[PDB]
Amino acid sequence: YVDMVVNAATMMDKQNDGIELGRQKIGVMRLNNTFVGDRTYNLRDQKMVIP
Amino acid sequence: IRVLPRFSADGQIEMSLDIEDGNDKTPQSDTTTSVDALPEVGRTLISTIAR
Repeated sequence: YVDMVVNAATMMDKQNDGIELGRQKIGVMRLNNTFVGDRTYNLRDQKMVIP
Repeated sequence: IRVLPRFSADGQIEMSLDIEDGNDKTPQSDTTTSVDALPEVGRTLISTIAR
């Protein structure tokens, strides 16, 4: 009984080891009060840009 | 006019604005007899953001 139990358990353990459980997700977020992209202003003769 | 509009959840519109206006400099209009000149406006440049 003891030997069967220990063997079966140790085989089950290495068999299930390929299961992948860590996963990535995508979150969408709208800005309400500002422009999302890097922002250009044109001065009289020149563009200048803010991150 | 050059413009870029944005909707804000408060029911407000935000615009990036470039405005240029005026009339062409004309030394050639040498005449005195036309004191009834077409009205001399200036020339003006503005760039800004407003909400």
